[PDB]
Amino acid sequence: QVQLQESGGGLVQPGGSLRLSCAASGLIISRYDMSWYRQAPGKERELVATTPIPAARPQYADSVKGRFTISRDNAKNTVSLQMNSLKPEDTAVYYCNLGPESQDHNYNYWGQGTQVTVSS
Amino acid sequence: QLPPAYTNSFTRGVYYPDKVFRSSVLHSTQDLFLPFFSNVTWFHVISTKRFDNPVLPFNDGVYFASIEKSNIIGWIFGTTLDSKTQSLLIVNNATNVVIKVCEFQFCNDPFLDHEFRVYSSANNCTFEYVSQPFLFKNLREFVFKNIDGYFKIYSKHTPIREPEDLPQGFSALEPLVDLPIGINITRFQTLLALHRSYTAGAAAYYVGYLQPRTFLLKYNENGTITDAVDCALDPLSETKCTL
Amino acid sequence: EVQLVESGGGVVQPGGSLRLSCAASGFTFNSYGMHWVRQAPGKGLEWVAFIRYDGGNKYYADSVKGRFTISRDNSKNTLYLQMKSLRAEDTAVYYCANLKDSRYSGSYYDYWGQGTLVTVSSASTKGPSVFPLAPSSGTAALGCLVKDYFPEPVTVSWNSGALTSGVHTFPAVLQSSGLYSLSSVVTVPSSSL
Amino acid sequence: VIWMTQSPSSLSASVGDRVTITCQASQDIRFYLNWYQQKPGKAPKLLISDASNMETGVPSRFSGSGSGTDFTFTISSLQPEDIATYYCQQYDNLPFTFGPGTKVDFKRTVAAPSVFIFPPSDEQLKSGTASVVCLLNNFYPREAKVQWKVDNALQSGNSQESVTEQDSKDSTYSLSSTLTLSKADYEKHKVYACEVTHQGLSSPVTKSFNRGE
Ligand SMILES: *[C@@H]1O[C@H](CO)[C@@H](O)[C@H](O)[C@H]1NC(C)=O
Ligand SMILES: *[C@@H]1O[C@H](CO)[C@@H](O)[C@H](O)[C@H]1NC(C)=O
Ligand SMILES: *[C@@H]1O[C@H](CO)[C@@H](O)[C@H](O)[C@H]1NC(C)=O
Ligand SMILES: *[C@@H]1O[C@H](CO)[C@@H](O)[C@H](O)[C@H]1NC(C)=O
Ligand SMILES: *[C@@H]1O[C@H](CO)[C@@H](O)[C@H](O)[C@H]1NC(C)=O
Repeated sequence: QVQLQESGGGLVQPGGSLRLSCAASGLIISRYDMSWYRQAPGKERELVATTPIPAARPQYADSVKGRFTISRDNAKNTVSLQMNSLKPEDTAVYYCNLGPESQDHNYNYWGQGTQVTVSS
Repeated sequence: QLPPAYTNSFTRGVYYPDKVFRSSVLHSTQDLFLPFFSNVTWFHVISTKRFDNPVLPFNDGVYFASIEKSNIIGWIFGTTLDSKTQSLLIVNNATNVVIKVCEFQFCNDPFLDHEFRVYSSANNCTFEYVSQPFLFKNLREFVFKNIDGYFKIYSKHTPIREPEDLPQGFSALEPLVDLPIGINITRFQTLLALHRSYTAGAAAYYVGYLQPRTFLLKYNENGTITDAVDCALDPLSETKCTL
Repeated sequence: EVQLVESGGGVVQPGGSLRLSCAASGFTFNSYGMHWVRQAPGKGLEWVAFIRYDGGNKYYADSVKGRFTISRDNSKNTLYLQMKSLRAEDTAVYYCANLKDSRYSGSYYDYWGQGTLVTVSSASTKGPSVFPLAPSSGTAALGCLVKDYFPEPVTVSWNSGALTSGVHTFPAVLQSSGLYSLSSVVTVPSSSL
Repeated sequence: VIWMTQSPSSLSASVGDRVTITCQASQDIRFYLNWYQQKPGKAPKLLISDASNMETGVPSRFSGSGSGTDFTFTISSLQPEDIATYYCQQYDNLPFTFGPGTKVDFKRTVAAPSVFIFPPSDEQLKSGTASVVCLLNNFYPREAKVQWKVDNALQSGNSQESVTEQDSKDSTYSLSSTLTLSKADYEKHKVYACEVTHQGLSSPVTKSFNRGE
């Protein structure tokens, strides 16, 4: 009965600041390595961010360095992403689920998602 | 030295092996586990000085349990417990925890003040971590592992009629910390805080050792382990494991 | 307190097999690794075999490799040594050891057993035979001799045991025939006669 | 495999003298060394661990140092209860290895042996065998030499020697030499010489035996 709901997104000017929140039901975040994913028109899917178990650091992607921050609130089962300035070519839909090392062969689940767009 | 005492382990010591999500499946895993219905040692602190803090082997992993009424119990891990090698110190201060990896020179009786009377010198410090404290009567259980250059801690805390034997029930230990240290560990010791006289207390703990074994674990729809069976325990469980 | 007791010593013909048992009391036996140590009569110390806390990995020396076996029965706190294809060079005294090590078995304390004697020979038990020596009359010269007896101990008695003087007992030495031989003190305080 | 060497093999010291022993390894073992002590008829006892760390109850006079290949063991003042054999053990790599050993004694001035010779008895001759015996009583120094001469001839393989331990009251030894002869070849030669050589005598002493006598 896992269910993931993402909130926070819409139309913004270039170089804004957004906070995306993830609400998880039926899942305990303290036990898994969570991540943030992105997919763009014709771009298939590519990883964006990862948040490992404590006593380890976040691992971003090469082309996204120094533009996003991640948080993990274990008490209320929340994963949040804080948005720094971005180029207008970053408009896409963003997903919230487990990381690549926390998924089996038989895992096909994806929540609704949130749209973010930069108006240029 | 006081004689040792033993108690039945029962169905205790089960932890999450990996970080993968599994729901509504039965999974067979070969890993390091505490065998069911094993005997574990029990340490008292009873008041020509008293030596109630022995140095014990680490082997391939440790299961630690405490049932203290008040907080008397940190830990030291290492090989030589002197300045020739590096050691790991975990101290649970009133507000924060401190985890350090340095070359220490530990005293003969490393006690605490209810503070830095644990070591006389600490040089070549290569790790330092501060975070929230690890915290009626409560039963606190820990599992320590040291594998592939990683120190892994698993913890569980359950509020408690008869305390003579460990309870008969099932609970799974959850991950706490995965420290990226790279030292060798073969010995470990426990730290006790002694209130200054104007000193002992109800400090009792249980130590057990893990062995390579195959287990069958049941996962519920939310990802929680509900039941576990040991394959080599008895012929009856062998039929269940064979399937 | 801590006590280690060994059992199984005795006499074995060449080509035979033997089994030595060791019991531990007073300390947690299932948390440590254990060693077998042997010492030859009138020689140094040697290291035989090592076993871990849960059985499993077992280590043997190069001399006793391929014909010795080590095992532990943790239910009854027992350690075993099985010996096959024995030869005359294995005559020694054996101990069970818990050795202090900062590497491998991280024991902070060391304990040793009592010891058991294993003798490999083809000669049966026999009683001592005595031949005196000519006494010449400090200038007190005399002679006694014990010869041709297998089993290691001996009963010492010179003159009904009234006096403890003349107590220097020469150690027995093994012969090519297969049996032992000794002697006894010659001169005594000449103020008693 | 690792070889272990100790030096010296045998030592003698007086009361109040500093004693030093050395142990050497075939390859580097860092500071993973142990020093033992054993008295006759008893199991060994551990003194120094990790090449520098002593143990609870060990008197302050003992000490140890060294690293790598060379290690050293030291005693400051030699109390009477320090007669034993000391071994050095390595535990860097399985299989483990002990050392040969070093023995320690007490020293005392030179003494003089009282060498006696004894012929076989008639009861020995009644059973078809005989043994001749030479006795060296109460000589301090360990090294002494006894030779059996049959008409000024050198022979070996028929002689056996027995030496006792130190005697507490006087710290002195005793030695017995035995030579076996058959009943057909015991009195055929008159010249049976027992020659004793030691540093306690001005000249070597030879005592002869008379056949039949
Ligand atoms: C799983 O969790 C959900 C919400 O947290 C809960 O409604 C459901 O009953 C749980 N499943 C169980 C307890 O089997
Ligand atoms: C330890 O706890 C005391 C309690 O007041 C606090 O003052 C101190 O700052 C703590 N130690 C550290 C390193 O913060
Ligand atoms: C490590 O220890 C050595 C020896 O004490 C010292 O010389 C060196 O400066 C230390 N390095 C540090 C503290 O970074
Ligand atoms: C730690 O153990 C490994 C395993 O053999 C060994 O290779 C390494 O040398 C040890 N560490 C040190 C500092 O010796
Ligand atoms: C625990 O101790 C009891 C009593 O000594 C013994 O019968 C039992 O076999 C022990 N448990 C194990 C797993 O050996």
